[PDB]
Amino acid sequence: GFPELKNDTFLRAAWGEETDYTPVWCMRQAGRYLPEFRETRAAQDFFSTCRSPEACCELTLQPLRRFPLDAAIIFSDILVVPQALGMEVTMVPGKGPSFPEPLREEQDLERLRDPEVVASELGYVFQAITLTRQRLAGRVPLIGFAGAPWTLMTYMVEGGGSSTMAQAKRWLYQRPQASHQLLRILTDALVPYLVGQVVAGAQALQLFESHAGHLGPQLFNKFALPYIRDVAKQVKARLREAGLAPVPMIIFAKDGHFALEELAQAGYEVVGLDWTVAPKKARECVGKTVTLQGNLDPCALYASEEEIGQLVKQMLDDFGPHRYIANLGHGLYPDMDPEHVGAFVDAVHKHSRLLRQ
Amino acid sequence: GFPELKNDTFLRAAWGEETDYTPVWCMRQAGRYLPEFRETRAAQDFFSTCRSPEACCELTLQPLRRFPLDAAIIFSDILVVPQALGMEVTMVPGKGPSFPEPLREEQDLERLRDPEVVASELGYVFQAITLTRQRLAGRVPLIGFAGAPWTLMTYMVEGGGSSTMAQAKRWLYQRPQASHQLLRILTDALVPYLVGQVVAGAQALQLFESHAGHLGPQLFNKFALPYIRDVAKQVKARLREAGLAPVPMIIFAKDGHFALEELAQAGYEVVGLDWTVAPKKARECVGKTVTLQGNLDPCALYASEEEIGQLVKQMLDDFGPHRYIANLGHGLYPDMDPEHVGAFVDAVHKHSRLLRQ
Repeated sequence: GFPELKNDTFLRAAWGEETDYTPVWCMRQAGRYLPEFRETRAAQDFFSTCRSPEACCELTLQPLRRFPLDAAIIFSDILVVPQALGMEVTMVPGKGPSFPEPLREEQDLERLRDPEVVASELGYVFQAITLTRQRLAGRVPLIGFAGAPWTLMTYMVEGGGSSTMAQAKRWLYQRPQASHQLLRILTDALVPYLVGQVVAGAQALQLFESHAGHLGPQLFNKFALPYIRDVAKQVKARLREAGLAPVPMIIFAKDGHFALEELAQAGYEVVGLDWTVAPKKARECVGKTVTLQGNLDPCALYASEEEIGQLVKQMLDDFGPHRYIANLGHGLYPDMDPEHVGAFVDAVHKHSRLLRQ
Repeated sequence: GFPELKNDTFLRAAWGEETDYTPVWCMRQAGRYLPEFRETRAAQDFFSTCRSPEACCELTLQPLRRFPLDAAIIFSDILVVPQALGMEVTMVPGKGPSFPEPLREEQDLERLRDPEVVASELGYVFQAITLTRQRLAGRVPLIGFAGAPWTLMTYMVEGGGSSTMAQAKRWLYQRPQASHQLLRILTDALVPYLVGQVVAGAQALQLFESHAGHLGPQLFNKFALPYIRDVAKQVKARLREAGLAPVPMIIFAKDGHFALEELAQAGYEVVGLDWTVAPKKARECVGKTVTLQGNLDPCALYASEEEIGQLVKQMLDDFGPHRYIANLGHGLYPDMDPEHVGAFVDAVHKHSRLLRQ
């Protein structure tokens, strides 16, 4: 019941197919760097914005009116999941996200909802997705998303961001069983949520393991990787059983250089990269099968439009014209210039075509 | 004029020689995890502690009374250099280091001292070094240290820590010339400071590029690597001209997985590693010449003493018995248990001997 997709370059690249140019989108393309985003967000408090389908739809569409991006990503927040699990969150503008009552001991898991009921608590996200898919009218694909189990665990235990994740890693080392219990609750809530996002209209899904870097290989393979593999396996299985077509799935492990090899075998069509991994080395690590996404340093956007063009040209030369979706190595920062974001988008389109003809 | 060194295992490993066991030390071994450190530090404000030779000497010796560490590192702070350069710093316990008036525009470089006069401003550090070298009475080598140019630049421009280094990276992209000017001022101040540390008694030097990870390969090679190479070249040159023996130099680029290959050719005897780089991959990157230092996840110390022993055994199996100095992948955290630090030290000694016999 949705408009037929007109530009599917993003999906074709995600599946590994040859395309006429490299598709490009930007993490946080709906963000504070756009004045219109700030104005729309000023209408209510953060989570009240996430709960209004029209407001999410509007924020999602704003970057598309400025730039010819090849995908839209639904406006929402990864913290909606721990909130639907029963945790109270606050988004204080100066600080960032906060859980005044973080999980600290094993007994604290008792206050969480059964993960099976989370998707019903997240109906507002499904509404925003259906609405935006209708309003996009098939212009480009709509990407749905959620935080990965370990990363969500970090927010729940730390109560917000952290430079070391010492409290959450302390849980991995001192409370391994409780840790697995929590990661499994998170996985069991994420699967039906992600499946519901596709049922509502999402055409691709991205799992954000933004806090992967704090773990080295060993802890990552024990506590992050199994759940990352499970999410993809179970989402595809449920979509099949429901009669729907699976969608391409992207795993983004920020600062996860050490896990690229396992990630390329984790059941995701696309492996997203941060800007610290040289494209050619990433290609060696992942192989010739998966599609890579990324990975320009977001701060490169502070350089002139002309320099941005050169940096993009070099990035595309390293990735090559196959199995690649362009994006930054992390989300856009609040003080970046919309014109520089436009320069980024245009350079990818221009240089990827030159690189094929 | 100093006591002859009794245990030189650390220096022999640093130079790449075979030793009977693997020497081990810990970044922040003089730190808040020790109750005696907190008590000694409570006597005065942070920088007043750094300025008292006896207080620095005492803090340096405290961990050695608890554990048979193979090296001592002088108690000081990397921020003493920008302070001697003319910047006002404050060490507020709740927050951390702070420069209320950070460098933000190019003209702000005019308030800094000529780097040639910095070493005279840092005479108190030379005094603490001479004093501790005397009091150690040759028990183990004394390591001197400083922050690397890029990392010091980050504190000067950001005014403290940051999860993105967006202001400092904005300087790299928008003010490249001013950036090089500042990095060169920092290099020109670090060289005579590090040379003075050895003249005062330091037997090894470690340069802490703690904020390397925010840069990817390209920016790192343009702005961090040249100055890192220059520091080692010029320090060795000045020591030679002065009639002194150069000392082994360690370059520690935290989150610098992408630069290991260049770092191994940067003129340092030892390349320190964070815990995210698997030891075997680090060995492939650096080659068979340089000594590696590291790299246990500091949070591993939250595990039981018995688990710490196994994790250490595995770490040593990966590094192998040659060209290796054991250490954590970053400094000890304030809430770690001194007994677990002892367990770490003992496991390295025990397992490295088993691995040779």
